[PDB]
Amino acid sequence: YINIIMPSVFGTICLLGIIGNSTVIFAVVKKSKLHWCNNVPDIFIINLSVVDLLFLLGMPFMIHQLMGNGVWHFGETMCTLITAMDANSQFTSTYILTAMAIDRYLATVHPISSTKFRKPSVATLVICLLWALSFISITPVWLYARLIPFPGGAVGCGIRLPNPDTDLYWFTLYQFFLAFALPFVVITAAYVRILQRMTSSVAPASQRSIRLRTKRVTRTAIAICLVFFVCWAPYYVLQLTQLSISRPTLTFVYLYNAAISLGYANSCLNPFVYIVLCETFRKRLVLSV
Amino acid sequence: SELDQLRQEAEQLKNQIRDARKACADATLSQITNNIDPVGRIQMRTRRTLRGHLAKIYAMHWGTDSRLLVSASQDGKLIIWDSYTTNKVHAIPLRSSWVMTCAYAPSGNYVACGGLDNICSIYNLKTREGNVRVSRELAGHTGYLSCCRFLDDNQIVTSSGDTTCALWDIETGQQTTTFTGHTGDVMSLSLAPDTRLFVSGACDASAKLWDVREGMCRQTFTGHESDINAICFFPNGNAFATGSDDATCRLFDLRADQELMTYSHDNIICGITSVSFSKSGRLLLAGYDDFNCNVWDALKADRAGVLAGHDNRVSCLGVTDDGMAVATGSWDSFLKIWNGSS
Amino acid sequence: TLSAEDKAAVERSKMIDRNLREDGEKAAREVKLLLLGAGESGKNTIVKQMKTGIVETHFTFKDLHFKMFDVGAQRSERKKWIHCFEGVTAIIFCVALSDYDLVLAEDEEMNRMHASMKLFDSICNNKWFTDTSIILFLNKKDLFEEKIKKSPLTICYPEYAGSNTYEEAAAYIQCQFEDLNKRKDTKEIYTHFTCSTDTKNVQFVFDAVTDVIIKNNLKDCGLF
Amino acid sequence: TASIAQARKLVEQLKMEANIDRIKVSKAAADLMAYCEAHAKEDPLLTPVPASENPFR
Amino acid sequence: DVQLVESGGGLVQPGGSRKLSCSASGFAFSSFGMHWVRQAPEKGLEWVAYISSGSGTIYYADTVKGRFTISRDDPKNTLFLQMTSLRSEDTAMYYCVRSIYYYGSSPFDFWGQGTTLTVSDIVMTQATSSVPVTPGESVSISCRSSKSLLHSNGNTYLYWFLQRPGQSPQLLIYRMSNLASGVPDRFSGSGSGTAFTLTISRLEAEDVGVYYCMQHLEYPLTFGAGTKLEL
Repeated sequence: YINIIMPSVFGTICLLGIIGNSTVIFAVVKKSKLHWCNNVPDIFIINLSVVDLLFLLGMPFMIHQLMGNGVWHFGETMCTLITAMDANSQFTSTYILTAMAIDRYLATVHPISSTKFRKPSVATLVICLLWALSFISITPVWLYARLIPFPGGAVGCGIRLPNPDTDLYWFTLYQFFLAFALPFVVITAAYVRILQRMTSSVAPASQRSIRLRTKRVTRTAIAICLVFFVCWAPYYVLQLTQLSISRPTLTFVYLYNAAISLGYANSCLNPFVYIVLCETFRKRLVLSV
Repeated sequence: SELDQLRQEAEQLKNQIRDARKACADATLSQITNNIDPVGRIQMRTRRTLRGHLAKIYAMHWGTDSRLLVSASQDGKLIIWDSYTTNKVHAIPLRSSWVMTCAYAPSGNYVACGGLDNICSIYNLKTREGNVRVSRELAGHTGYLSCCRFLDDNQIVTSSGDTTCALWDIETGQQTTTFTGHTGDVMSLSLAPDTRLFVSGACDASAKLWDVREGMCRQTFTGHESDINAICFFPNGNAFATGSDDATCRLFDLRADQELMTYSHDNIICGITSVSFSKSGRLLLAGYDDFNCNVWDALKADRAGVLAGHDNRVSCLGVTDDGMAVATGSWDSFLKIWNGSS
Repeated sequence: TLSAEDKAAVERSKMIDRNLREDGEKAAREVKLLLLGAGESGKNTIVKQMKTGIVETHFTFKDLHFKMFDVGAQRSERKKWIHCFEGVTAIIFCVALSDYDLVLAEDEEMNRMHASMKLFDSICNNKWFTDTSIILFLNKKDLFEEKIKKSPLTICYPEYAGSNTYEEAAAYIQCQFEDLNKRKDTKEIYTHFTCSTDTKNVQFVFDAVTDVIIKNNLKDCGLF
Repeated sequence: TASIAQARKLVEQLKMEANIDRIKVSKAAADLMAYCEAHAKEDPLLTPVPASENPFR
Repeated sequence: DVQLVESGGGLVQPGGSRKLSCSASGFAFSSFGMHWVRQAPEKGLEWVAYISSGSGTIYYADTVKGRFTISRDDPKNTLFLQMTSLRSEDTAMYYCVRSIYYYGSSPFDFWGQGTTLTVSDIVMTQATSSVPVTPGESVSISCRSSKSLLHSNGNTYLYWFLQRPGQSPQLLIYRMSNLASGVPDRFSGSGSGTAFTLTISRLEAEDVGVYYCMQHLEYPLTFGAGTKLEL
């Protein structure tokens, strides 16, 4: 059962997230009037789906060394490339999700003063700048992604740090800060500020429309922050735990592989959060069908 | 006394016309065209998509070369399209963005437009300076401009919401003839192929046939239950079709002076915005509020096909002079070109 | 397989899109307001503080460009051309408070206030303004206070059973108009009390439009 | 005297429309049917042209 | 009125540099593509450079590519041609030519007066150098091209120009059949494939001059030798 449950979990996550991400990409393209014309929200939502699609397309190239026999079959050249490609999609998707929340913060708390620089041309430049920063943030990943000789005739793709006794700390800590901690602080801070400043003093808060407006946004800000936290906290909690752990046990191995799946599930749940919590997007998708 | 007697005579005259129409109603158009075979299913694909309008498109008009067309949208932009390449030939910024109609001159040298600003603006397309400039602003209507059509470079007929139609001399900027008699807002007009007559449909659910030279109303056509929004002459000039808010399209004949056929379906409960005929007149294309454009069989009153490629109300459509293609405009800010394949 | 001149035509078309995009974005950040309201309803007094067929007025207030459209000269059927304003940010509706004991000049039997209430629900419940916030102005507030002492509100509203004071009768009329909202979920009504010497009339429209802009941003960003 | 003046004009207009010659509906229906038949072959929308002759390939 | 005034020409030393300017007035300069065409003394026309509308596309002749630079200033409505390392082969009168490109447009419709510079590929053939003519008589002029000028879009990109003595070239026929604005209807262009004929019914005194046929099917634009009409 163990050899069958784990492959099914990863495969289900990969397929379900590909369907959702391909839907967001197609819908944004088909709703366009002029490319790069008053579609700043649409530029961010289609780049997040491309990176999430990349994070799932490269998933089977990363999990085949976890299920069958734990052996890399693609050689040392692909091991560096696939590990760097997979790690880039994790960092890039988290950065686009962070920037898609700063964009929503600016569109709400500063609706007049942000019209000067919330241009589709500026949005594309920001996203292209995120990819450049993502490549810099994955530089240690591909500099040390080499083959590892395991006991027996089997080898596996992995990370060979020059000083694993001492260099193990900065590799785990810097990924926790840049890819989990800092983005989650900004994403949480942005969405709570939206809920506190989403309506005006003159707005009739006693009216049903204003209360109904805050209720839907509140459950969308909570869902976005919570889904991001739940899908990446266990991965970086076990990541920090291995520093103290010297000889892992079977239960820890099962928990570690479960946490890896949750990280891939983040790219599966991002498209559906936009599909479900946007009534406007949900209605237009049905019209096309 | 005198007023009461006169209004009784009007009722007698109306009954006389109704009896005259009933006398000549020997047969029905449905009975006449029962024997002919149906057109089958009409399938048209989007060959071209014209992008660039950023608001609702309200009107379009083909040029006489069957290649260039002008469309008007409420983004304040008049755009002239090269339909073969989808290239934009011109982009005319409108002084008033609330445009409701646009016209292409048969010579191709001028375009006209106008809306809630009560003005018909004439734009010169062939200037030595290489840009389109305003040549004339036709003022005089006291309501919004609903439709306009060039007869030539010097004459244009406009219909307005002030219940009147006007014939204009473009060179002098004055309306030579004023066409009065509608009791509601006139929403559309169509020119006869010989440009000696034109029909107009108003919100009083009536269509009037006007003589351009004489300047009086020749015939009045009633039968609709709501405001008429669209009107188009039959290619031979002896008939015209209208589209109203009552989800019906009706084909009126000038010489028979009565309605001949109604184009409606039980599923259709939305208003009609635009009507046009194919080159042979066998197809009647109508745009609807339900986001679709229905191609009708004019003779058999059958829905031949549907153009479903828009996410909002199809506000306008037009068929080329050679019949090669049909363009449909919509509130979703897109234009689409349709034709069949062998 | 394009000729040397066909390729040059294509480059011209892309220069037009470079200018459609520039103009389309400039129009997207501007505010379009539809100014509605009846004869002697204070519609023209509001224009006098913010300085053909349709009268378009532009003004700038706190780095925001407003386009207010007055269609009082359009004597045609309103339902025909009203869809041309589908997509305006908000609707400014002017109601005269003092016109509650008066009757229409033409009808001579229909109350002026009832005419506005019928006009309001014809606009508020219109299908093209489903999610268009309405700015409801209750003009002539000072004159209404004087007229309540002489003419009781029971002439206009028989169901009213309340104090003969401004602070209670005006709120009853204010909630009567807001009660006409047949869809209290997809739209809101912003109500303000203006006067002939007020200086907060443009501020209320600026605040109400700002809340509409936030609402539109939430829908586009997917938060709504 | 606006109503009485309008009444005379409306009656006078109806006289002009009532004195026109009207043909039978069968005659008018046949003419519309004949025109469509004569120009049916040169109608690309009714009878789609070969792809070689279609400007919108 | 439409005007094109050239300046910057004059006597220069071999191997030197000179800057030619073309100031445009009376039309939307930024909407028009611009060409430089030169004419050597007692020789035919020679195309120099092309810049498209919006400055996105720039072309040079092979004999000048790398040495000449063409640029435009839309706010000032000025067209520039920067020339360097000028040789004795560059001694010519340089003409400023406007050309706008859309469906049905007439490129090369207006030419400038030209500026004189003095220094101290489809083949278009016009074998007949001169033709003796008399007023009121019909004249036909023949032009040949090494390649077929008929494109797959149906256009035949052949142009006819007339340069009267002392005057700038004027467009007569554009796309091998269409008559340019301001040109009398007596001129008519007929052709097929590589052979083209210009028919001038009821010739007049003004028609006397040299006629050049130019191809616009593809770059580089090449001119014919020219056919001269003399009385």
